Amino acid sequence: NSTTITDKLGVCVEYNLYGVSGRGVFINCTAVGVKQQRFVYDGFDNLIG
Amino acid sequence: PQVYNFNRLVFTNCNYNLTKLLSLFMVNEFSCDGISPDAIARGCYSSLT
Amino acid sequence: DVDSGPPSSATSCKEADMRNSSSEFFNKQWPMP
Amino acid sequence: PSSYSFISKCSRLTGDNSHIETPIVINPGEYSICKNFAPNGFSQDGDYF
Amino acid sequence: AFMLGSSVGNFSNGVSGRYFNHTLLLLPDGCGTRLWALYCVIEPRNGSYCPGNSNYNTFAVFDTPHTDCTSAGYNTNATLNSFKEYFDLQNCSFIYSFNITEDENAEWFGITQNTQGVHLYSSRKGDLYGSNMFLFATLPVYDGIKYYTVIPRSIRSKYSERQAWAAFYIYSLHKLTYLLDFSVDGYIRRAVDCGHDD
Amino acid sequence: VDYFAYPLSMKSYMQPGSAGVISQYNYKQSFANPTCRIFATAPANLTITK
Ligand SMILES: *[C@@H]1O[C@H](CO)[C@@H](O[C@@H]2O[C@H](CO)[C@@H](O)[C@H](O)[C@H]2NC(C)=O)[C@H](O)[C@H]1NC(C)=O
Ligand SMILES: *[C@@H]1O[C@H](CO)[C@@H](O[C@@H]2O[C@H](CO)[C@@H](O)[C@H](O)[C@H]2NC(C)=O)[C@H](O)[C@H]1NC(C)=O
Ligand SMILES: *[C@@H]1O[C@H](CO)[C@@H](O)[C@H](O)[C@H]1NC(C)=O
Ligand SMILES: *[C@@H]1O[C@H](CO)[C@@H](O)[C@H](O)[C@H]1NC(C)=O
Repeated sequence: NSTTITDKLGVCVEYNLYGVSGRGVFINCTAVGVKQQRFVYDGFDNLIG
Repeated sequence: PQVYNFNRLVFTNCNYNLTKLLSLFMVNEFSCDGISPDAIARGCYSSLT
Repeated sequence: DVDSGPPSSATSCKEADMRNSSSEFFNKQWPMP
Repeated sequence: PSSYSFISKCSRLTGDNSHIETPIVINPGEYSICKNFAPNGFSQDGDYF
Repeated sequence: AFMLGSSVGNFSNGVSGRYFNHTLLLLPDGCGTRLWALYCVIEPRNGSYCPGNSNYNTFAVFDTPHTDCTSAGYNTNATLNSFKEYFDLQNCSFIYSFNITEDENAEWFGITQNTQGVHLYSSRKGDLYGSNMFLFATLPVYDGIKYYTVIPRSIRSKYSERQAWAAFYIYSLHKLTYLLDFSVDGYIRRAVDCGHDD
Repeated sequence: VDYFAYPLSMKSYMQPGSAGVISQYNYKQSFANPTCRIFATAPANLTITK
């Protein structure tokens, strides 16, 4: 059942989001990047969005 | 087919039941490079060829 | 194999259908590098 | 299948009288130009086409 | 309109440009509202002025604007039927179809091939009012695509319906290192070709 | 020493990283100490039975 982040913002959680696996903190932000691509990375290929 | 006329399968955006497929065949040799069979059985992928 | 539909029942082709031309007809160079 | 088959030679004959013989080899993950001759497996061992 | 294959040679009379095996066809259709992806075996019909006949110069695709692109309905097999007038579609591996919206914008189309098949990119996807190409189709084409041929389109415009048509350019892709500049909204509007100059 | 009866045709199912039922439910080799796998055949005329 643990499938949403609405009321768990700010806490360290693990994630499996369409197969990408990791842990980190989720914070509501202004939409950047391309929404179609579903992920925003950085220059070192770390997920930051 | 034969070896020079191999058939290629590419899997994207789907779920597999590797064990149902693993139990149908009788393995004799394997040699992985950069991954292991258990990691193939427990992971998520952009594509599978 | 998959079905491509019904074949073409036209016996003859349209005979060059804007006739062939490989010459100074086509030199309208509008470069877009 | 009827048997196991593979290509044992693939070569181009050039020169004035096709007197020189150079091999044509595949790249990794690719098909051989020679597969078009007997694409379902060779019938006899030694089938010099 | 394109014709991508692996083996090429002369026709019967001797004109070049014949594909002998499974051939990829990218034929836009529906008066610029549909894209056809066909991976078929292509057979020269023996009829007059067709690729099998002796009196054959060149093949082409077309459509009759007042019957095909009429207001009442848009025929979606016009260019494909005009194609079949020249060739027979046998042993078709797959036939895909992609919808296209009608406009007069400037778009980009790219095509590559790797181990995972044939990849099609278009600016219409993702960035319609820009110029960045996003992958929209992957085709199970695993044979080499050694050759390609631009298929001459010809709108059957009569004297009252004659219209001007834009030219297109085809740039080869090379194995090069670049430097890109992503905007805040993720799109690329500036780059540097590292081998061009000092 | 861990020893048991095992068929030779199945000895790829006890390799490091294998994905079958042997490593899941029968025997997984540990690598905390220096270790070694051996697959052998016992001649039938000795005290060992089948
Ligand atoms: C994954 O594969 C296993 C093996 O096929 C499935 O388990 C069997 O499913 C069938 C369904 O008709 C049952 O009749 C059997 O009793 C199950 N047991 C076995 C070991 O054969 C399992 O359902 C598959 N899982 C999914 C969800 O795909
Ligand atoms: C227009 O072309 C499409 C694709 O060639 C035809 O659609 C196929 O027709 C066959 C035969 O009826 C069917 O078995 C397939 O299921 C159809 N689907 C596709 C996309 O493969 C269509 O019939 C043609 N229509 C006309 C006007 O002839
Ligand atoms: C490809 O076409 C050529 C000539 O049409 C034919 O000789 C060859 O067998 C074909 N390849 C196949 C059927 O794999
Ligand atoms: C291909 O088409 C022919 C008809 O031209 C048919 O006889 C044959 O079974 C089909 N299949 C293949 C791949 O040969």
